[PDB]
Amino acid sequence: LMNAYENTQASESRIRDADMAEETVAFTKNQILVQSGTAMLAQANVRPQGVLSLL
Amino acid sequence: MIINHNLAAINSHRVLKFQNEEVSKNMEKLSSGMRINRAGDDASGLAVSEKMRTQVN
Amino acid sequence: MIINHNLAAINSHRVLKFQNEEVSKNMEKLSSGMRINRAGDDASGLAVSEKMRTQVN
Repeated sequence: LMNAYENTQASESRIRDADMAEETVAFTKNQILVQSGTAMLAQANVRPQGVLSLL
Repeated sequence: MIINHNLAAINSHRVLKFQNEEVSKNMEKLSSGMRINRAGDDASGLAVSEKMRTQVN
Repeated sequence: MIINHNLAAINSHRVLKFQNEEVSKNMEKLSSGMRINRAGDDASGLAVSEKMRTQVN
């Protein structure tokens, strides 16, 4: 029962538990992506401002 | 630089996990006190050890 | 001044990209602690290392 329990727990952890190092890189990647997206959006708001030079 | 994928991070994570597997194996080998604890390390050695254990008993 | 192209930007981008490639190659050296991971850093050294690894086993 000890042997089966430890192997069973290992098998369960291999499926449900998350590997923090595996996707903390993904988290940082997504943070960089969202920052770049916010910057590009804010750049996009001021894009039509050049029209006013013709009025 | 390509911010849509961190290849260096992926490689570091891969090597880190495959080193962690070996360190866990070494830790369990230390804990058990036996060179061949689980199977597959060497089948011939495990079988020989088992039959010599039978012989000594 | 010509504005259709930014030659200084192109040159800086080229040197930056190749420096990034160099640092990425150098990163795995520290990550794995091995002087030669991907074949191409050296050939004769890798071959003799593998041969002597077989010898030590």
